Amino acid sequence: SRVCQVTGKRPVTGNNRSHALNATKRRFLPNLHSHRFWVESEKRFVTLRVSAKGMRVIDKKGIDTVLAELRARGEKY
Amino acid sequence: MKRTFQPSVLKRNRSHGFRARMATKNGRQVLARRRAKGRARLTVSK
Amino acid sequence: AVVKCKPTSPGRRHVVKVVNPELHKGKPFAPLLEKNSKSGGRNNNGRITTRHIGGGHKQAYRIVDFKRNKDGIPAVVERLEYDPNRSANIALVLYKDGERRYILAPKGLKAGDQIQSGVDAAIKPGNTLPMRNIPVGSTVHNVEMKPGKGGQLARSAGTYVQIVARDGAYVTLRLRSGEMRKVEADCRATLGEVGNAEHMLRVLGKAGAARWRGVRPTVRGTAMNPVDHPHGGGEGRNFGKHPVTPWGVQTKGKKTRSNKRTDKFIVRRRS
Amino acid sequence: MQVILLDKVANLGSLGDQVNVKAGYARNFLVPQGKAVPATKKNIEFFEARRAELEAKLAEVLAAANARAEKINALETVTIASKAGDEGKLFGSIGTRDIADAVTAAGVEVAKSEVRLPNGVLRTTGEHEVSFQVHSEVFAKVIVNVVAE
RNA sequence: CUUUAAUGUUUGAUGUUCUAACGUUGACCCGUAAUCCGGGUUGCGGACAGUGUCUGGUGGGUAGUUUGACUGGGGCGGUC
RNA sequence: GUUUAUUAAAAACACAGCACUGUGCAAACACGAAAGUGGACGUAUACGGUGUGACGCCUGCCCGGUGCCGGGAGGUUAAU
RNA sequence: AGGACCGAACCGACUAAUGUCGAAAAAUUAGCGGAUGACUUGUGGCUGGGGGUGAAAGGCCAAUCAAACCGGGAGAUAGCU
Repeated sequence: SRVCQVTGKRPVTGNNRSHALNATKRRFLPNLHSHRFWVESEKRFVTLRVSAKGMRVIDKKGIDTVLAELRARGEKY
Repeated sequence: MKRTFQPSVLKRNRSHGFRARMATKNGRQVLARRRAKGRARLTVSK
Repeated sequence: AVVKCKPTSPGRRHVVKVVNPELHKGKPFAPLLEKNSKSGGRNNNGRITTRHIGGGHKQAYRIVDFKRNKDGIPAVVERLEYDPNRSANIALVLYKDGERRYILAPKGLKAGDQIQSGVDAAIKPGNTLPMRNIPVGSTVHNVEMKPGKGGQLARSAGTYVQIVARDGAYVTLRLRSGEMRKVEADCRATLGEVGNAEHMLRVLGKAGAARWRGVRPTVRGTAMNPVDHPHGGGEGRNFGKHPVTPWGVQTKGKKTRSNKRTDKFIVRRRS
Repeated sequence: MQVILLDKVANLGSLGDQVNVKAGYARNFLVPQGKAVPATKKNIEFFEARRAELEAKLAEVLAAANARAEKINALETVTIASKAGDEGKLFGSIGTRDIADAVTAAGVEVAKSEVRLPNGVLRTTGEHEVSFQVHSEVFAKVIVNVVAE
């Protein structure tokens, strides 16, 4: 699914309002992308479907720390 | 005058049989509803 | 050869037949055959995705070697055969090592002809060489998009491409549509023109001829009701609308190419 | 992004200077290749402690070894015999596979990625010049004379 | 201030080149008696394409609706 | 030849042929939130759409308006 | 050889009469068209409701179709009888 593997962002439904305030159901999608991150601890590349915000989160923290949290979450990466 | 109903045991079982209902969740709900109503015949049994 | 049959009955008056006396009168080579189940225009969802497809004669699939990777092995053309899956006839070729294969038959082939692949090959028609070794201005067919892909251009009967220029590692080809495309010099191509150039002279004659070829009748949009087609409706053949596809897209002169990825390889468009 | 640099970056390399860089540049090039390490209020103390000069010599010896290696073959000449065609049209284009293998067998033991070809893929038959880069600041020139067979 | 010019600053448009993001329905190897998929090597494109958020244009392809009353039946015309 | 099963079998629909138009192959297009599938294990002598409707003579003038294709002098013009 | 000819089985339904609380919720009798093909048929699959399929009639989709059937919102609303 369109779920970020780091921040957990998932599509959220909402409305779009016209000038006449007409409301139609829409859906907001996270800015997901497939990226390969190099991990020195295991010395290989890991592919994660992460959002742009998640990629910023990975940069701010360590890739090792994020992987540990993912492992604790219980979902394989 | 050919009529709408042309019996065929194989087609009847493979279409409305017990295993056909259990394949999908909608069929499982059909069985669940008919168990609740207490119907003697859950499905078309050969 | 083109033969006009006598009008002994309606349905034969306008039939023009193409007869090839050298075509093999017998069963094909079984080891290179495969079943070809028809689809009727339906996809995995079971819905009609392409219209006017269905029925027709059963036809098996011949594994035609487009890659032509047997480098350095001389081969001899055993015979020419009719391929129901293609407009062009195929040729069964036996290599010196005892292997048989199917290839598209250019105009010049005949039984017993010698063909060779690889860079160390002659210039006679039927030989496949990388386009770098092919002299500029020559006519080739079965050109490859990418090295090892197999060959996708000039595959129909009586088709070919022109090599016009060679800059650096890329080559410019003029396709039968009048479009100039830039291709890698490593791609292979087959010298000569695809055979059966008279395949376009047939007329099929009657309605049944197109019917057992796999084509179903086409219904005009005007003949339909408004709910079915953007055209249609009204009494007495009223149109009053711009021509459009059944799904609303404007046909009759609207460009639909939207790739932005292969445009770098296009030098000129159709005119 | 504020990062500390280890290797000599040709543009802004100064051995661990807090210099901003694009996130993509560090994420995709520097960090994976070991040319830098993300430092955010935690590794700055560590860099100035054990990375300050301890690895400076370790980094330098790699350049010294590279300089030694590229002078292993004083001849700096490569000769390969190929069955070229009649009056040009060499049999097939050759890049780095054959030349590197021949050099490795008899000459300088170098990796595949080291060899760079500035004059194409050696299409024409004759004398050609090949630029070898064993280091960012170390460039070597080798003359290759392919001879038709 | 009007009139001009060396080095350094913010720079943004354009152009060329590169590879390390990204794409690969190119080839080859392995998981594997596998035209799926994944990993590896290499080739070709390459910061383009593509995707997310915002925004202009187009949009009966689709949807929800409106389209007045008087009236010597109604409509037309006239009137309010 | 096909059609309103059950008041219309026809001049209606289809048809071979003809023309216009789109599509270079990860094709156009279609079904799918997507993956994917059909087109096609085909690739321009091919495929899709549209109109006309065997064959013979042919098919005139008009680009104002609305579409479609190309242009860029100048004006107006969103997010930011 | 033939979407060739005449004509049974088979498929279809142009005309007339009978039948309309019929033998039959479209039939019977006498004629009628195709009948080696774009034919017909058995068995089994696939396409699902704003969708399918349609040599295109708004035809067909279980005797029901300008939006099937069943249950639910639902005791919808009804300035009308």
